[PDB]
Amino acid sequence: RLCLRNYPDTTWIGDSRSDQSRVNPQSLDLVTEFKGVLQAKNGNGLLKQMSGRFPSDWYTPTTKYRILYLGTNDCTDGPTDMIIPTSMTLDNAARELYLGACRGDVRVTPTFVGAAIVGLVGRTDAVTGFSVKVLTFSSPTIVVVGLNGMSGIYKVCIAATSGNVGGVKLINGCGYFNTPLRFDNFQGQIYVSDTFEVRGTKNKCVLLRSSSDTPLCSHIMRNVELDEYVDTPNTGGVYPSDGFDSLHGSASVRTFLTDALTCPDIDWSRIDAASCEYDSCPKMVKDFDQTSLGNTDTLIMREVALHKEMISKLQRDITDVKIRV
Amino acid sequence: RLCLRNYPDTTWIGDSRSDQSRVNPQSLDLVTEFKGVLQAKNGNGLLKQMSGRFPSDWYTPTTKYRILYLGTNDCTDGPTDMIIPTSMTLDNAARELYLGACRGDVRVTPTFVGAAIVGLVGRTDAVTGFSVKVLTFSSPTIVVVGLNGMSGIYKVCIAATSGNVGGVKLINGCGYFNTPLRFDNFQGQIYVSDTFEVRGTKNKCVLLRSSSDTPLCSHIMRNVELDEYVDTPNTGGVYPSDGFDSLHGSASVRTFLTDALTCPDIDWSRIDAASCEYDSCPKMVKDFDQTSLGNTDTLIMREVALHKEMISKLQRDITDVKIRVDAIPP
Amino acid sequence: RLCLRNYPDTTWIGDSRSDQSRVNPQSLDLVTEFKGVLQAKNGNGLLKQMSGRFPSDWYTPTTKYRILYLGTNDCTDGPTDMIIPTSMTLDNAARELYLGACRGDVRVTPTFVGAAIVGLVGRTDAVTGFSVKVLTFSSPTIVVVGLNGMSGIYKVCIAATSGNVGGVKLINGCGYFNTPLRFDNFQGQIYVSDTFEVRGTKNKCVLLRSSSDTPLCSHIMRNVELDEYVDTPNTGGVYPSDGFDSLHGSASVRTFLTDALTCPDIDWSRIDAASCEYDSCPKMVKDFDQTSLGNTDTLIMREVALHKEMISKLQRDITDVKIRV
Ligand SMILES: CC(=O)N[C@H]1[C@H]([C@H](O)[C@@H](O)CO)O[C@@](O)(C(=O)O)C[C@@H]1OC(C)=O
Ligand SMILES: CC(=O)N[C@H]1[C@H]([C@H](O)[C@@H](O)CO)O[C@@](O)(C(=O)O)C[C@@H]1OC(C)=O
Ligand SMILES: CC(=O)N[C@H]1[C@H]([C@H](O)[C@@H](O)CO)O[C@@](O)(C(=O)O)C[C@@H]1OC(C)=O
Ligand SMILES: [Mg+2]
Ligand SMILES: [Mg+2]
Ligand SMILES: [Mg+2]
Repeated sequence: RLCLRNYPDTTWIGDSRSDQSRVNPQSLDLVTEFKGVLQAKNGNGLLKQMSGRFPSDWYTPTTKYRILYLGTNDCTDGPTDMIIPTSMTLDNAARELYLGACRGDVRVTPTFVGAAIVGLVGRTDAVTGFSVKVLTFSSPTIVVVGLNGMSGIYKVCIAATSGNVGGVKLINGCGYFNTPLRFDNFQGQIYVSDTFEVRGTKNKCVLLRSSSDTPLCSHIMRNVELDEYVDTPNTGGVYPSDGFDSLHGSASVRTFLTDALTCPDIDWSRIDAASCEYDSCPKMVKDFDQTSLGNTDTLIMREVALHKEMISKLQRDITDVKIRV
Repeated sequence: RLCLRNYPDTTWIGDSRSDQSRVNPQSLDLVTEFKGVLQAKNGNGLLKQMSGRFPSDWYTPTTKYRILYLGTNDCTDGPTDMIIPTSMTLDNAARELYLGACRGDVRVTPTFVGAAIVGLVGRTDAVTGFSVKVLTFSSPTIVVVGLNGMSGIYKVCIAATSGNVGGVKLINGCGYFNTPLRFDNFQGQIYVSDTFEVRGTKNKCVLLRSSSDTPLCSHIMRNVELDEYVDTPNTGGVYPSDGFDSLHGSASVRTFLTDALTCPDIDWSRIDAASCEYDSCPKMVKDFDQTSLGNTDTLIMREVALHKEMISKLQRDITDVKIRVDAIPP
Repeated sequence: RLCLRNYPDTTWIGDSRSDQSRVNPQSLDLVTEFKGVLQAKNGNGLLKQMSGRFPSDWYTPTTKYRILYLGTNDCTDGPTDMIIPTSMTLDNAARELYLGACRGDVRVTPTFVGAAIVGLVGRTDAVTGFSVKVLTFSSPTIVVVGLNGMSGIYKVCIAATSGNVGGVKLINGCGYFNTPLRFDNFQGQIYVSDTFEVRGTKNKCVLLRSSSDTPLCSHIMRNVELDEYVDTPNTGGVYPSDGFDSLHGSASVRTFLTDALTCPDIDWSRIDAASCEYDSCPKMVKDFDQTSLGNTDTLIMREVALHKEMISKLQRDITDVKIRV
């Protein structure tokens, strides 16, 4: 019997299936109250948070413990999200991001961007199809992103008419980076996301499987390799067909999550973990009920009083007979 | 009897009356130790935090629970804080802010701002009367603030010599916004505050009335409409006259807050709430003291021991009689 | 016997000796699991974090309680870090930083920087010797840093060919500031760190002595003046020689920290403090075992049963004798 830590020192990191504040309840999988901090956004993921579609909805857990139930939306990242030469693979970017949300002491901070000329700051939907901040460079220049010693991941998207990275001609599209970069001969527009900083990694989580309506992309499928992974109800790896639609509201997922979050009388303060098996979880101590012991004392005192009375009467009775003797 | 959650998973969100580390005690209303995180700044409020007067003192709760005791300072926002055309009203901006502090998963982050030409970054007191970061545009241009899809509120203040929003001529002053905006033909200076982001809203709070020495402005008065609102001592709606001055140190408010924060032996870990009525609060389990039960056993044992020998003596006394009677000739 | 708060509402603020996720265990002094949030980074300090060496590793506690075990690395700040005219002294900068980490409601945020002309944003190792974000001004101008009313500390480093502060000629190097500044006639490059904001100061900490392999610099030695200071094992004030090297892994420091973090059955939820002496710490409540009290009742009930039998016989015997008389 799985018991998930349902407690104020825990952050639930989710997508629409957990976005209790903003999603029609029919599409929710998390339908029980979560006593911790809920960070869940319809459409979002640990990669998608860097796209610019949800500019105010970055995940920023600050608690010791986390429970993750997301990933399906990150499967909409594809070849064009790792097409800039020298970008990380999606497999590697996703592994670092899921490690950070699960275990990391994390921050979301502005990413350094600069250049040999002043770039024009604006916003446009021309680079990604939706509105994001960009720098526009009207002549070819050196463009720099990130700083030596950084520890985190940021996303870049370009619409360049010229440029190269270390002599390799750039390709328009996006990439993930966890090191500083330098573009030479760059002209055009550049989008740079904030940095998901991942520093120490001694926080703790459960990673609940997030299933899609088709088999998972490789970079999310690989979350199965993390010690914290826990399976959730699925049909051959695909989201069950017992929900509001093919992707939300699964009756069986709802039951799995509600049961695990409502284990009775667990003293979460006594275990350093984001979950435990019910028989092993520490239990709340209750007030001792002394009613039985008191009833026993009272009954004993009653009978001893009776004996006291009988003894004195037999003493008088013996005296009565000896007087007669 | 009201019990307020006094626990490390709670943030107290306040102004001078709770700013224990920086305000003379004669002016405090929170005069008892708060076991949670204290974020309280003299002169500040959820609107005023966006003004630029207190550039390092934004409210940034990150805990599940909150207790709010502020609002009086937000009544210094007025018509000139909602005068930029298309600005939110103060009623709606404050509603969104107080909801976010109370229930929100919130952040404070830099607000996007850009333009069709490069703006000059500086600081000045010419826009608001005190020093804030501004962009100066010396020729008319397109100015853009915020991004589609954003979820939060930011403040804008302008000192423009030309410009319009959607063809409506700009008016100098400030406004609050929770959507991106675009100014055309803009020349002059623009201040843009950071964004108070409000995302999910499943955190929990109590909202304690913050009274002024005059009747509350409408945008703070409407906080009474929120489920979390709790009245605090006041005289016809105004701060009581039993304090250090007309706005601070009320004896009766102090007693109200101290009493509510010192309920004995509440096990806050067992209730998912920022307050409870005392009789309904879960109580700490304490070690059982068995001394009285042990005393009762010992008292009983002493008397039973006496009985053993009393009985022994009656047995010998009877047997004497039996033996003596047996000798009666038939 | 010292007991340190080992609980999810506590942040451990450390350097390599506590950097469990990134440092070989042989160099750790914190070798036991910490149930709170661990923010510890090799080479770091509350001053060194602002140097530009740690762009993603600023300390950002958000918990009520903290335990600090750092300072040794801050002793490499020296005269060149307080050489810009009107800079704070290192003594005063460190005092404010350690008080803020210990007691503060703190944030790390971008520091305002502006000028009378547009500065060129780039990165360079020319100002500090390693790559950081800078503005370049190729003609003389007014440069402004920070804002009136700010509450925190930031670091500035310059490589200027001209400039003054209030008519005092600038000197190249660094300085710490907790107020806005204005440079006139400035030409060259300027690095400005993020601001370590310190607002209210009602959070609570223990400040564990951090020893170096030589006597502490003045600005860290003075942490002994804080109420929260607690000595850790040392030899004449110097790091003990019983470790992996002269700066890490002390057997006696390890035992000191492990012992203090493993006090049994402390109910930290009942004490508003980052530490307590063992005998005074509140202890976890355990279920009461009533077995001995029940055994006592049974022993009594047995004897009372016997007395009932003996009284009955006494009654029979007195009746018999009376029958005869
Ligand atoms: C680089 C650029 O000129 N972006 C413009 C942008 C773009 O032309 C469209 O493609 C939408 O992307 O549209 C706007 O109407 C907009 O509201 O976002 C104005 C933007 O102007 C500035 C200064 O950012
Ligand atoms: C836009 C502008 O030039 N602002 C200046 C500001 C201004 O004179 C107003 O406050 C008028 O009162 O004052 C300063 O002395 C100041 O210390 O903030 C320097 C500022 O210079 C720069 C480059 O930002
Ligand atoms: C101001 C400047 O020109 N900085 C350059 C920087 C610098 O030359 C020193 O680090 C070498 O001493 O080096 C680079 O190769 C680098 O990869 O960081 C590119 C930087 O370019 C820009 C526009 O920031
Ligand atoms: Mg495994
Ligand atoms: Mg109501
Ligand atoms: Mg008994």
